[PDB]
Parts: sequence; C-alpha cells; structure tokens
Amino acid sequence: AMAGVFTYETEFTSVIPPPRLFKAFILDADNLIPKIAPQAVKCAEIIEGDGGVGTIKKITFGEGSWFGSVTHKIDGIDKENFVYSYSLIEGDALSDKIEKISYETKLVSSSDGGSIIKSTSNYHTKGDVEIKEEHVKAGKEKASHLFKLVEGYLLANPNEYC
Repeated sequence: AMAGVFTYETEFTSVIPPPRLFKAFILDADNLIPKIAPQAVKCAEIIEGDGGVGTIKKITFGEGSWFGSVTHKIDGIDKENFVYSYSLIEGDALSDKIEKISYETKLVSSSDGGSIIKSTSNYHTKGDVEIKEEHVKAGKEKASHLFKLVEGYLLANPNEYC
C-alpha cells in the first residue's frame, strides 16, 4: 500500500494582530469556541495531558453539522512564532484510505495591524488517492465561518485577551 501526503494550504485574514489572535483562538479555543459558536461546537474535552504538547482532546459538535466528534492530538505550540500543530487521530474523515490528517496553523502579521492565518492540511494517504474538492472547500468555509465569529467577538470586547 502506497504511502503519500496530500497537502492543502489556505489563508484567512484578520484585523486582530497575531498575539491576541493566538491567546484567543488557539490558547483558549476549548473555552471560547463552544461559547461563541454553540451550534458548531458543543464542547472540548481533554482525555490526556495538561493542555500542552502531547494533549489528546475530544471535540463534540453541535446542531449545526451532522454532529459526531473528533479526537485531536497536540503536536506543537510555538508561543513566540504563533505556530499551532495538531493531528486528527480519530474522526469520520479517517478511513483505510486516510490514516491521519496533521495540521499546522501559523499567524503572520500584516503591515495594516492585522493577521494572516496560514493553515496547512496534510492528509496521510494509503493506497489510491481520492480527495473531493468540495469536501476540502466545506472545511475551509466552516473554518472561516468560526474564525469570523472569533474576530467579531474580539472586536466587540476589545479588552479580552490583552
């Protein structure tokens, strides 16, 4: 069985500068996201670890999507360079065809006082590669929708995460 990596890259832009975005969206995700987006995320529960590298966490989805769950593994947190690396180790997306999906979310500063959210998705493949363009685009739409709610909240409550 052939091993490969299908790599997809995308960017989101934010008005919020990287330090604030990282404190909010990444370092306090488990608390902030189920609160702002209840329909999208019901809860975030740590199964193993203290929230840092090696942490295993089960995310349960709300009424918005065809609610299942996902199990993420924290691979890396760079609090200086605003890098968050994690893998989907249990979920609907995984099959005999896709064994693992590793992610890297980097926050880059904009000269206008904002951020560029750079997301890389690495689909670790086994056998014939068959990835639907619509399935990837739907993930990108859900990620930008959740993110837009993060930006709004942050702009409505400017003192939060400073």
